[PDB]
Amino acid sequence: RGPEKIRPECFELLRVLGKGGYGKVFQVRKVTGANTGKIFAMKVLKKAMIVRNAKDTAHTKAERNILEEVKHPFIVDLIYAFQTGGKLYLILEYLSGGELFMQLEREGIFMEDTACFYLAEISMALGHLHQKGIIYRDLKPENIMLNHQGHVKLTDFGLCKESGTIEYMAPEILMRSGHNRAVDWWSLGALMYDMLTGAPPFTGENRKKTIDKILKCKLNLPPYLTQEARDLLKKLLKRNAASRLGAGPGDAGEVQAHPFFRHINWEELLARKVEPPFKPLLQSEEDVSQFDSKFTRQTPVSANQVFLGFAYVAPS
Ligand SMILES: CCc1cncnc1N1CCN(Cc2nc3cc(C(F)(F)F)ccc3[nH]2)CC1
Repeated sequence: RGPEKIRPECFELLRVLGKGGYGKVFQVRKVTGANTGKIFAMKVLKKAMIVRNAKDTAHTKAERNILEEVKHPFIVDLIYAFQTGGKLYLILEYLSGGELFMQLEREGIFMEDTACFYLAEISMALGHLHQKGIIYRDLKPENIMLNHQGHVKLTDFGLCKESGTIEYMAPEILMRSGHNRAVDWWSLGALMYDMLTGAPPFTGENRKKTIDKILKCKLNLPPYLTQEARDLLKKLLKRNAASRLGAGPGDAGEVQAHPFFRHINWEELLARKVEPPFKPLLQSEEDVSQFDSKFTRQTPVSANQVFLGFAYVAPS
């Protein structure tokens, strides 16, 4: 009758929220114990195929470490982690807010007032990650999600699906020519562009024809963008990594100091007091409204180290 064991049978599968090559994300209801009835996302990974690849294991382990060590309002919160013989289980907060760039489709385009807010929250998350010496690397629209209140939550610190996109990669990533944290500020620029124009800054016909447009780095500024937004984009989307904004020791502070964010109260923003442009309806805590419908039912289908000490219960 001591501390709760927290095995897979503590959760009821409600629905699929996404499938990948390495595993699945479910919406789950905890059915016994400390949060009996609360809704989580359950990420389930296949140990056997993770350990078949170094880079894959590296990402898994890193994530498991990041989500224990790094806790921030705009970063997904890990609640439990555990494992069985063949599977790894991560229990994160269920982010009923869905993807942010899913709104981009119904808006067509984000207004600068709106995009700013979300870029502002994202930047604060990126800034904290860098402070802990973590670079997020392959940042893309898919990764930005929203909580029940509609605030930004970064996610996907581990593996990829399929076993993705490349137009949000900085040039120095595609060249494989080494990269510092300045790589994440490019991604912010490319996300800003996507928000304010609908699609990525540079896009081609195929795998390598796309790369060429990114390497050449040609600014396609639409006239409706304000002076400041034009300036910030040409400062975030610089080819030369050293010349990029936020590349210097200023980092996030350097970015956040730009006139584009002149209206952001950072204290209130971080405290999540500023009302977000889009607050998603409720009608429940288990609402999957903006998680579209490729997903339904519920079914989960000796070198054990070192997922050794994988177990975790969040102190909160
Ligand atoms: C778990 C965080 C989350 C919380 N609440 C609601 N939605 C969420 N997500 C955020 C992540 N998102 C993308 C995604 N990453 C994946 C990784 C895998 C992998 F097993 F690694 F292969 C499988 C499916 C995946 N889908 C799915 C739904």
